[PDB]
Amino acid sequence: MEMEKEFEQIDKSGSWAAIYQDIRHEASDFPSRVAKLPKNKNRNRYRDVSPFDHSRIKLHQEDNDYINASLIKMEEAQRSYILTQGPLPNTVGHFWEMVWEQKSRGVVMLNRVMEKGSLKCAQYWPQKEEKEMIFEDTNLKLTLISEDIKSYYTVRQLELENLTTQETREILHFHYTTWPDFGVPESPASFLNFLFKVRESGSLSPEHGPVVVHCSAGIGRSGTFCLADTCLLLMDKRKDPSSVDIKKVLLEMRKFRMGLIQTADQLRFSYLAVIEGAKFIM
Ligand SMILES: CCNC(=O)Oc1ccc(-c2csnn2)cc1
Repeated sequence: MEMEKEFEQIDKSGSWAAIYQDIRHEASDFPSRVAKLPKNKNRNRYRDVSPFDHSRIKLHQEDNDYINASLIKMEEAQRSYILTQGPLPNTVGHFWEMVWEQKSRGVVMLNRVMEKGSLKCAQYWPQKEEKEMIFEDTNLKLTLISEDIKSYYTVRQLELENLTTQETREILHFHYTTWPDFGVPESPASFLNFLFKVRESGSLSPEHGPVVVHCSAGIGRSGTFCLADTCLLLMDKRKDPSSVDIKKVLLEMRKFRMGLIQTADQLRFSYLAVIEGAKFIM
């Protein structure tokens, strides 16, 4: 069923809450035993948001390989994403170890460091060129190269150095700075514009490791970003763009990380984004 007609039918019937609970009921339940070990308590931001064992990213170290991060592998779309929590004071070094080890080109940040008067993630990148950051626990150096501030997003060029080998790489930081503290954006216009700058950059392409995507918990805004990107790519690839079922794509993604899309408004917004996205190429 053409999702735009499906959309108007759910709006006129006011049934977003019912559709969203049906997704919650059908979603996969896999173990997260490593996340719950007592040694990992200060590596989790939220007690109820954990990576599954089967899809978790492992750090390359014998001491403790754990990070709150998941590999979402979309077979038909030929896209992979790493979805992770906003880094904590004691996991900023782990975060950058993961970017290095997975060969990522891009980091996508969908939150502000402070929202609703509380800290949603650590200040994990340098704010000035001449004040670089050293992560002693993982042996990495991070330098700000340039910053481009726009009305709805900021792009940063960063240099990550593995101090063990003196190898360096360029990382691109895509920071969506205008998601409102409550609810979802009135239009998906700027969020859809933001996605195409990340793509534009090469950060989502198969010559690189998977993009790292985060918000505060790494399931709500982060889930909206990957769901919109995958649905748009499938509508390009297939003979019948109307065969793309957003609810079925979301349940496929929930095989790899729990809780993706946190509210009926984020669902409605995700539908809105693809519908309005499919339409702008016409
Ligand atoms: C209000 C919508 N228009 C807008 O602001 O920007 C864009 C940019 C790109 C796409 C796209 C290409 S392939 N799937 N979606 C959609 C919208």
